[PDB]
Amino acid sequence: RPLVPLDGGRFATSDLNDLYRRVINRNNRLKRLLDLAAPDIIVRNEKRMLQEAVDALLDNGRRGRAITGSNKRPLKSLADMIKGKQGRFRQNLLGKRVDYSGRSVITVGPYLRLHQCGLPKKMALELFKPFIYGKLELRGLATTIKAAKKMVEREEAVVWDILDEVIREHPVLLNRAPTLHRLGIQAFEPVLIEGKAIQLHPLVCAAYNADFDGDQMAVHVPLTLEAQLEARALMMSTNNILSPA
Amino acid sequence: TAGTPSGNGVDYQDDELPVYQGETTQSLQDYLMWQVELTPFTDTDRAIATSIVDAVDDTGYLTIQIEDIVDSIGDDEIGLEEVEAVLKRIQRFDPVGVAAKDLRDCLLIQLSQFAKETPWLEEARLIISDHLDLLANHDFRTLMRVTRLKEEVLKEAVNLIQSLDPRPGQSIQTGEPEYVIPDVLVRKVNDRWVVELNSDSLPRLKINQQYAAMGNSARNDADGQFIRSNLQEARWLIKSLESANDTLLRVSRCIVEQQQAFFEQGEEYMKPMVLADIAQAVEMHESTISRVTTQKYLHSPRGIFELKYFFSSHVNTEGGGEASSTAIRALVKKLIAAENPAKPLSDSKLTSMLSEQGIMVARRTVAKYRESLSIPPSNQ
Amino acid sequence: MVYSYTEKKRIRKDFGKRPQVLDVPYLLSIQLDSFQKFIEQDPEGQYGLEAAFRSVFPIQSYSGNSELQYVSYRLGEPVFDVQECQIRGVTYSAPLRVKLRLVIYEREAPEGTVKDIKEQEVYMGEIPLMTDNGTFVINGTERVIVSQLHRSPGVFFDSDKGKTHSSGKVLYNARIIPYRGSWLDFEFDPKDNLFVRIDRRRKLPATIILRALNYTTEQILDLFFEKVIFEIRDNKLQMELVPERLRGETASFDIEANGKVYVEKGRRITARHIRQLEKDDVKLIEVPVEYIAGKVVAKDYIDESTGELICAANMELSLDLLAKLSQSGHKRIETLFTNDLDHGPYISETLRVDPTNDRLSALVEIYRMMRPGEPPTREAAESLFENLFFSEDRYDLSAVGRMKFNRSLLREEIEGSGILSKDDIIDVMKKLIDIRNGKGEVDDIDHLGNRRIRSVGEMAENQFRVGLVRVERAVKERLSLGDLDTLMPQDMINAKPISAAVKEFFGSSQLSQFMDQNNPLSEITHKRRISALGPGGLTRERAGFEVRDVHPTHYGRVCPIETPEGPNIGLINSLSVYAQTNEYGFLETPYRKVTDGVVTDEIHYLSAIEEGNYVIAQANSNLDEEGHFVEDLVTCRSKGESSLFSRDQVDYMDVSTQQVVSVGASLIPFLEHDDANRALMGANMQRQAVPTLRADKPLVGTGMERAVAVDSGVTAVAKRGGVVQYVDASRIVIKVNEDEMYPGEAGIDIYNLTKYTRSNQNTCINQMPCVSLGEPVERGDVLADGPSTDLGELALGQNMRVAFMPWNGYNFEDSILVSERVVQEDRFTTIHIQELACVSRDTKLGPEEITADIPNVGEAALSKLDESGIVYIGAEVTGGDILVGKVTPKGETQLTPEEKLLRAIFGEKASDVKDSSLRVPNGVSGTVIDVQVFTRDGVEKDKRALEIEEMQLKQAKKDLSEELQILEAGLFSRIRAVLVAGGVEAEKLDKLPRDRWLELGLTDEEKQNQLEQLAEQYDELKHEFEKKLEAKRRKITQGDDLAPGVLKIVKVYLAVKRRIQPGDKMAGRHGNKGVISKINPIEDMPYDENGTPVDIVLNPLGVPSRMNIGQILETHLGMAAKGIGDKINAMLKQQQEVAKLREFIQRAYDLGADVRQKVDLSTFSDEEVMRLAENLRKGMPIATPVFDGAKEAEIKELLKLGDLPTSGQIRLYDGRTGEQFERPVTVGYMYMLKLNHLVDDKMHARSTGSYSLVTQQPLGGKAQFGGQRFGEMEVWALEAYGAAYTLQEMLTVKSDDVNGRTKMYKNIVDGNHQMEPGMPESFNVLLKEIRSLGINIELED
DNA sequence: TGTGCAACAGCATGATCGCGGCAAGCTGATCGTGCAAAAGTCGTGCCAGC
RNA sequence: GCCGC
Ligand SMILES: [Mg+2]
Repeated sequence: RPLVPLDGGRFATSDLNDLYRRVINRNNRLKRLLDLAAPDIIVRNEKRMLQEAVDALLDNGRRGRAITGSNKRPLKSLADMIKGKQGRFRQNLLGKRVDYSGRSVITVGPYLRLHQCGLPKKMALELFKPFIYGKLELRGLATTIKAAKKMVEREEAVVWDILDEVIREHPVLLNRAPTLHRLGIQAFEPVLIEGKAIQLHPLVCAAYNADFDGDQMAVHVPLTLEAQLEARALMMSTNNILSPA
Repeated sequence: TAGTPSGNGVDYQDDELPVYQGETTQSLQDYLMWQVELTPFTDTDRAIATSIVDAVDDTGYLTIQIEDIVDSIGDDEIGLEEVEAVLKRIQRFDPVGVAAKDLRDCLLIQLSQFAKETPWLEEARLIISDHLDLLANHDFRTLMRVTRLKEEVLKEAVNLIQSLDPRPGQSIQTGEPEYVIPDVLVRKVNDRWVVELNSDSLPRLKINQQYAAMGNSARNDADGQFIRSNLQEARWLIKSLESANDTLLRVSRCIVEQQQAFFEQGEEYMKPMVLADIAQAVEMHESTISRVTTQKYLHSPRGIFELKYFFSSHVNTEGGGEASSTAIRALVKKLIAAENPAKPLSDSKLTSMLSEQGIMVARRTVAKYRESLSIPPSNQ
Repeated sequence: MVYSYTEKKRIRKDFGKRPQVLDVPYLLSIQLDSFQKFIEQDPEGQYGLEAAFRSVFPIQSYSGNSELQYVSYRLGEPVFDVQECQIRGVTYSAPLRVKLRLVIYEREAPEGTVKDIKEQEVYMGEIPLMTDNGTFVINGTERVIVSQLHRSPGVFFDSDKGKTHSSGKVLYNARIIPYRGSWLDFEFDPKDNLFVRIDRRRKLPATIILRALNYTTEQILDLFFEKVIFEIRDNKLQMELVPERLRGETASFDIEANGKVYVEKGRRITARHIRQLEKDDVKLIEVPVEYIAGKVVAKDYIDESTGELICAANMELSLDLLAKLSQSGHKRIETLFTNDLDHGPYISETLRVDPTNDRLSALVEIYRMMRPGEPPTREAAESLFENLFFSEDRYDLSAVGRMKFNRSLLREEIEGSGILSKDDIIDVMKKLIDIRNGKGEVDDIDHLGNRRIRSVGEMAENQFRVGLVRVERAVKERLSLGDLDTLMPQDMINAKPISAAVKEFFGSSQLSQFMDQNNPLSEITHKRRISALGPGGLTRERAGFEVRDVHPTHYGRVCPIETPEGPNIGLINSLSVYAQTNEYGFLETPYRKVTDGVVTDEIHYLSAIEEGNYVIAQANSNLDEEGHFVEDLVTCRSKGESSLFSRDQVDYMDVSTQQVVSVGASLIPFLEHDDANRALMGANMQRQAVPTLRADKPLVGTGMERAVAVDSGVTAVAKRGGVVQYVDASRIVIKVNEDEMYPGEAGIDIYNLTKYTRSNQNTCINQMPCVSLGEPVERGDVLADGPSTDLGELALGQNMRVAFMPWNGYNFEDSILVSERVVQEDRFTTIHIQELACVSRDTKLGPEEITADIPNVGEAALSKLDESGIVYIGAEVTGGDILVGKVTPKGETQLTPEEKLLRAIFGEKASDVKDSSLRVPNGVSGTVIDVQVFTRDGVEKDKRALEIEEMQLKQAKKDLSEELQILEAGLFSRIRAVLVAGGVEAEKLDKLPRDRWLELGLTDEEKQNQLEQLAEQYDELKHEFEKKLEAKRRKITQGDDLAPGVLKIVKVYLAVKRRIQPGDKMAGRHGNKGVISKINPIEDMPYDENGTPVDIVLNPLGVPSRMNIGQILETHLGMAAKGIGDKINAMLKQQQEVAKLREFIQRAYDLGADVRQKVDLSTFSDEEVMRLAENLRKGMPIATPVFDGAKEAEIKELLKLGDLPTSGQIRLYDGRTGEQFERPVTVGYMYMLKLNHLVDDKMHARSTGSYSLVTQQPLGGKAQFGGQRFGEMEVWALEAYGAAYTLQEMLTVKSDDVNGRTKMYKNIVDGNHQMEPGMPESFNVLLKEIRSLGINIELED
């Protein structure tokens, strides 16, 4: 529940911390006033206000109106954090942003085989950077990881030769954004091309519900012996020819 | 405003329940531990590497001793012989020369990784770095005789030495926080130098507190009336903010009226303003005013940005009445700066000159002022 | 005369066929009219801040014998123009000055004064001003303000569709909307009882609000129901006859008229029996006593004997009660109608619901119900009721609201009070009651006669008022504590609230946003845009299907084509090309009056109701020479429908077919051959086109390109054009004709053409001259064209030679196959300009300095830096090159011996100062174009800055000295003429300067009058010019008042060229979009018999399933146009004599089937014919209006005149094999656009970067190096495949496993490929969040 | 024949309402107090190095 | 606000 920083050195308290501060302030004031033998009316008012503050902290907007912040929108409470589409269950878990991922516009490749796809060579060398580092250090071109990183940053020709071997036998996954069915993402053997657009086989367009008027796809790399095999044995385009409907 | 800077880049987490979340950043130790993970090390070697990487400063130097590293491990067969080997392995990382014991170590490690055919590598590998470093710090006129070499070759040997990186490991460091100042108290120049308080936002907080708390209370959807739940909380918030603003404004006003001499004409016209001097002016305790003036900053056309600077309680037993050392310090800086190429500036001579000017200051008092931000120009 | 100078250069061949009654409007007048009615003052309080000032002022403190009298206001002169404001990043505004007087009234003398201080005007706030194009430069941006379409204040009746209770019961409600204040509701429950919902509170019956107006139930009964008199005298108990009301009833007994039987008992009721009874004049007749049993007494009859009486109104009568009333002497008994045939039981039931019968009781009831807090004390309720409605300040219907209110209730008067009276609520309730009874009908809420428009002026006025009211509040208090010495500026001027509210509205508002600057047309569409959202509007989810539908009243007001697609469909609209707004604020469209059988050229503007009332003919109905319809039966619109009517029946005629098409849609040729939903796509995609290196006119147009190009303000238009004197790539100077001039000082026209500059979308806006030298120029001519404009015509794409065929799968789906000749010729190449800024601010360590020297940086990075430390103008920068060198100081006061050693060997700073410099971001390649150093007042001026100052002042004097030179030349000519009149030395006089010592004195009159006056004028002119130049110079060099922290700002501009590439998206203007699939070498493209290859290959399969027939017609017409241009080019190559070239041009221009455009080269200059021929050498620019354009036969005869096949299909050969294709392939010319979607701006790949602190998951989006989101459906697909290990590697490591990420990276570098998965941090965050509640959640073992 | 019980209609409240991507767009903190208690610092005088 | 559905 970290507070948000501001220009200079100022810090702004998040809506979670505001509820805690309100609860603590009310509790402290009630505790101090209870030792002073105050009249029962003020004590009852303080107890009710503390109960309301706790209720607002646990679930804002329940039993009354919702406490709002500087702007006229309710403060996010503990319950506003575990429920709904923006909650952890639907946002952070069951769905997650992942590394080794790419994206660009798709074009058509009619020279392509069914199991092949055209991958821009600029996307690769980034999606496969650890593999390139490993091959560079294995072949004696780079002794330290720093040397391999510097060599990749300069993009010498031997780095392109190493990249081609990395892409020699490693399947890749392409996915289109509204994945109604598992045909939404399919496995392919990447073919390195000069350009900035992914080349897609025309026979899988219907299954993807894709056309070449501005659609984009995402790219994912299965960096595991098990994941590579699963992509080759279960998710390749040449595997799923009949619709499972 | 004649010209306005473009808005700085900002971000906030959208479509996420814990709003603004955060962002990870890479530091020197984070980038060094990344390299440790990707080099072939044993378990004990990895432990030693983590131990000595934790001790690397922001400059990338090794603040703790090697013997202290050996002590920290407290493990048999982990003597300094292997700690040194792991240390050299770590020193040969991407910021070459990082995690070095001292300045000589940085230069020696940096010079090790070269073509070995550099025109003056061996001339400056050990002769200048590993020996007579203090001579290179000085003019090194006698160093030519010491190393049995002409001054001409040394003229570029020291050039290579300077070409070597002074403090490696602060290059990878980012530095996003500029630590800019909003200058809560802008003051301007008028016929009497009026002062003002900006960034109060008290009316802004008042309006928002109204529209939220008093807005909910006035909204008659809820039964009864919420005249005490939040209506008498917004009032307390406004009162607290206004009280703080008034106290700050009054204190800054007293400081400005007392130190108007600083802003007018030359800067070094500070009176030795003690906390009690403003405490009596505002008829309030010094401690409350002190806490107030600890980190509050004022915007000056020429003056420094800092309330605490004006206090300078430095009566210094000056000839006529009293004076301030900060003004005396500026005077000493100006006098020492404008001298002959020899520039004696002897602490006795400087004190005598100051006393002749009318500042009865001890001979050693001037020395501490000079050593605060300068070095004696061959006064020894 | 017939054609203007700019239009004689290249004349479009219009295909016309219908004369135009009126021309097209500016299209940006709306914004201009609104803001002019806002800032401009008015002698009345009708318009201008004047109305708000009169609404608030005068203000007086309570019992303060003090007043604030307001007199006039004035707007100051802006300190910067639009250009300097836009380059400096400030707001273009003006200072507001208002004069007011303070008068002190005498306390001792009633209504008397003792003091009156009328000090000068006071300053509050700054009013942003709109430019000549209708935009607001605030903080150096463009920020158009969009108009809003909301519900007009007034009264509205609805029925909630009659499906609420599932019983088939239709529930009718009435509603009152004011401009500001609380709302009022009247509803019907399924039990048919009046309910009042005040301010959306709980339902309350109408009797309490009825009684709160001092209405007694008896009085209410008479008003609510018509009463009937029952007379019981001498036991006869006669009944008054009302035959009109007695329509449907059953005769319980025999009815006799004057002792004669009229209607028998149970006799069938017939309109005939009622008429017979009415014909016979009959007095009161007796009735059965039992019948009165069901009647309800209306009044409260009093007993003359005792005070006891039957006051129980809304109650029936008993048999024993009859004896009581007979004994009391009640001869006549008043009862209400009690009839249910058309009328019904209302009000009385609501009276039975609630027993409160006193004004105080009703007031306390409403106070308790609306405010559930403390009970009132006869004063809180009394005050609250006044606050709710009919309060001068709290509640106000606008003049529009009052007009609508009176119109809905059928009142003759239009004007009235802004607050509702007692009679208004009575009339609303009566109308609502009558609506259920059968009379009247429910109104449409989506009818355009119920929807009003608010523009920028009215919203600005509303915001100004809130600032006024806010400031007025604070003003009232200090009058109580204000002494006579107090002055208006000291009377709580409070400039803060007014300026705060104004800047809040103008800067951060829903309807305030950046103007789209991709094209001039896109800016025009944004300027003429109508939104249903906003503060007073409706939210997106709160909208429904019927709100977003096309209404029949949308005909000539909003185009039914242009609208966004996904979420905002039907909620954002555009004005039709001819539409205009009413003074009240209702949309209007023009029609031509029809008198007898002939239409007249007089034009009337009719709102939705006005158009519905009359029979309006169609635009495409044929007419005669005298104006009479050729065909008797004509098609018209009568009332939301269409059918055949006689010509005399028509009362109005549509002015133009385009009347129903938006300006953006007006630009689609052959629109009527395109699907409306598909056309929507073409109109939307037309505004995303980016201007290319060179503008190219459309070969096929509609004739609206000139209006859009000129009215957008993108070009330079001669305001008072005379003759062009000097031309340059940056300046145009025009010598104004002497036929019109301003006396004194003469004058010339200076135009500073805009060079390359950034737009809001990072494109380039540039202007190039169209005139050469010594060219005559008329008023309104185009001198220089801006981005995507060609000789004053909108030119937003390029003309491509296209074949419609499949080519080996490279145009599969919507793919586009492009030749290499397109790339080589730099067509579809754009310039993109970016802005980077660096600011230096003082820090706790110290000031932040900008210097060329940088610690720990090699000489290579400083190669391109200036002495100050800035990249040289014209430098080419890539990657992470350094633009501005900046160093921030570090904090250190303890000098360690090593630190002293470091300072000894290295520089004094020893690199203590950190490096915070402006470097080019990765992926950004740019060339230094413009540096804009700004310096604080007092600090040392930057070394580069003086150069900018020198360029500024040099340009200032260069463009300032021209008028001085002309004026001094005129003075010299006058002096020479005077000396010629007497003592002329001719060349001897001309050789000696100063007029040869003013030619001595010569005659006494010349010396005393001529020479003396000439010398005086010379000296005065020289002094004035020197003063003006000095003032300009002093203005140029001035300290920049910056933010208190800010010390220096440096701005750097980069320019790049975008090469066309396959991943790029292209489109035509018929909804046909696609991305490039391949760039083909020139020898591979299909070619015709002459060896000319095509540029583009398009798939034929995209046409028939899209119904894009305008594609094919445009292609055929472009082929014809290029054929005519080819013939002209061939004639020009062989240098044929002008006569036959003129003959061929004439033959081509007058082709068609009775087209209106008449052009004859006979009145054309011989040289002008040559110039026109060279201008249309590439092709003839045809123009086909939207719904009245070219036909197939006309296209075919144009093809014949061009010597081309009539079918539009030619023989093509394969470029790779040389074989002829079997079928003929269509080849022609089509206008193709390049849209703002690029692979470079849409290519991203990440391996590993930064992660969110919460959930330990990678960030999202490019420009942040994020990862692609693996959503829920992706995980469902992986589960369906059965790929468990792929899913585990996506869900755990490589996402949120902090240790798993590093372990996997190390394994991959080692070539192991083993996941070793752990537990995600998001689940730990969830466990902590749940435990932070009262719930204990744990992991068992 | 008047009475008590169980089934039902009307109303109020709660919960839910697709998926990816790109822009432009931005929040503050308060006492205070006097008081000794404690820590800290400044002007001044020491002895050791040149 | 826009793009792909
Ligand atoms: Mg598509």
